Amino acid sequence: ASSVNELENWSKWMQPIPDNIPLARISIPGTHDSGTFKLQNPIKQVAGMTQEYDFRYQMDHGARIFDIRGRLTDDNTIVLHHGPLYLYVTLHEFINEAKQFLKDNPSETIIMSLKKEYEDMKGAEGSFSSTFEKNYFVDPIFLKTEGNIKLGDARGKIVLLKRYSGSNESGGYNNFYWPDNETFTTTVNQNVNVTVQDKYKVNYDEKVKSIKDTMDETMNNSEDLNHLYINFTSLSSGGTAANSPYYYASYINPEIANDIKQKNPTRVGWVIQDYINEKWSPLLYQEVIRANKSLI
Amino acid sequence: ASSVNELENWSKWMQPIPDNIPLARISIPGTHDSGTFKLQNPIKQVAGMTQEYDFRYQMDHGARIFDIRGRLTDDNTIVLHHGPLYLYVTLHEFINEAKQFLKDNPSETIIMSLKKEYEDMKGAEGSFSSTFEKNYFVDPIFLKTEGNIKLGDARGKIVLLKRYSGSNESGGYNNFYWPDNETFTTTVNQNVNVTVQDKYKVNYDEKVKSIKDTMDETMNNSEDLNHLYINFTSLSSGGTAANSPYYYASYINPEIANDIKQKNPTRVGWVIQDYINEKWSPLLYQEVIRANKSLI
Repeated sequence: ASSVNELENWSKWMQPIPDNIPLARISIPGTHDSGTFKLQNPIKQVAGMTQEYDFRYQMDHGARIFDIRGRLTDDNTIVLHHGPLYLYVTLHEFINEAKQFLKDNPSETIIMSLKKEYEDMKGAEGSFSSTFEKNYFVDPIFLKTEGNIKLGDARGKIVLLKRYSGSNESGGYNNFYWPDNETFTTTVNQNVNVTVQDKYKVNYDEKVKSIKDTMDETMNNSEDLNHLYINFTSLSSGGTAANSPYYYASYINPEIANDIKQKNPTRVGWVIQDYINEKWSPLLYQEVIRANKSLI
Repeated sequence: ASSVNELENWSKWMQPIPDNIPLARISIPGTHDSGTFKLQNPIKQVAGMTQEYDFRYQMDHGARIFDIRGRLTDDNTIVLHHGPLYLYVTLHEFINEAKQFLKDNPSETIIMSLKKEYEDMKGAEGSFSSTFEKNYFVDPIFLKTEGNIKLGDARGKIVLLKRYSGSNESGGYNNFYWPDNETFTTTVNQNVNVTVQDKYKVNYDEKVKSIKDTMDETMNNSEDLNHLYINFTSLSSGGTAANSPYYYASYINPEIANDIKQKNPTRVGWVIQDYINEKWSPLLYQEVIRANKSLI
């Protein structure tokens, strides 16, 4: 477990990385609106979908960060949504997929971002936060320690990245200030600061520039292990009249993947993208994983 | 006009083809809903568009067939539409672009399919057909002869492919039976039979199969100079909610282009596609043009 060649095994690429390395330092691929794969097929006539394949496909391709959007039902469960629409995927469904993947590849960790996507259904016993933490988070698969989480402690576990308020249970990355459609910097834990580029609805040119600017900042601070960088390459300029996410991703994915490959960086951050598949070249998630050669 | 190498010049690829060859026999690339390029950029937030670039770009990339959809205005002019949507492009605009292209590349011909896209605006002097023929068609740039039109008579002219009824002037291809969302066969003139694959809203798998079936048939009737084959690779399956033409084209264009390249046929027909650009490999229109190597 000490060969850069091991990074080529997309199901176990975190294996060769030293356990003392903070997850924040690792360049990690992620999927934006991860659970939208069941309604993505154009025949479904549903807009806003961002993935063609399921969670296991995403994980087997190298993704370790998942952007989960949930809604509390009146049955005390959390289901996945995209705005007001139910995605026909549940939170338990995602967790089970992550569990199996971790069982098959115990060298890896799964980072789960959880955000309240839609108002709770009327008649729900508790709140979104209380229901999640009490019925889901309590599961031992979820790492309950915090700080600048190290890969060593995360292996075989799901590390929560809170994007919901009202948390009362310790574990993962605390919820932090997340302004809308901006590139911002704030604090996360006592020993972790973060910079996020999440301009999800700006024009194409400003988006590519923003992705590159944030990657530049990431590289210029490559060995600052206490600074977290999250870079969303996903874009949806417009409302719904135009299901533009795929169009933009078809250009952005290859462009950014190529930019990374050409710069041969030592760190690119946590790159969250739309449409993980094998259609474009180079493959963004693969180039992101390869940027970890410096850590081997 | 002696080397197949000349087919590589997208702006003058018809130059090396013998003048006696009927246009129907030539394998010709075309663009579906050609004039939707001004509203295609996602920033315009308009669904259903099919081309990213203007007419000259399309022509400079090898397209010689243009799918023009017009509507008669109260000012007695014909403007381009997509259903009830104004495309901000006029018929005169297209004609002038074709005129300049033909002036710069006199070896080529431009085939203009013209369809009445939306009911006339109340208050118009005459009808769509009468207005078109009186204010546009009378121009000498439009070839006025018929029959199984030969490339020789078409060079330097615009050849009309009527998709509207009521025509009262000679020239180009006569309007013919065009059923909705089907693969059909009929007659244009007493000198030309026609087979058209235009299943614009069928599942993806049936679409690809239909394209290939019609293409195989074309190959099997490669020497039938009296049979015209029009094959639309464009697909928009799904309500307006899911602006999927680009999604489908991103898969279909490369898939069909590869199919042609591997089969190296002697004829593939008039292949009308969505999104002519330089993004995919192989390039469909390019392979369609190269299928004329045996005619040289």
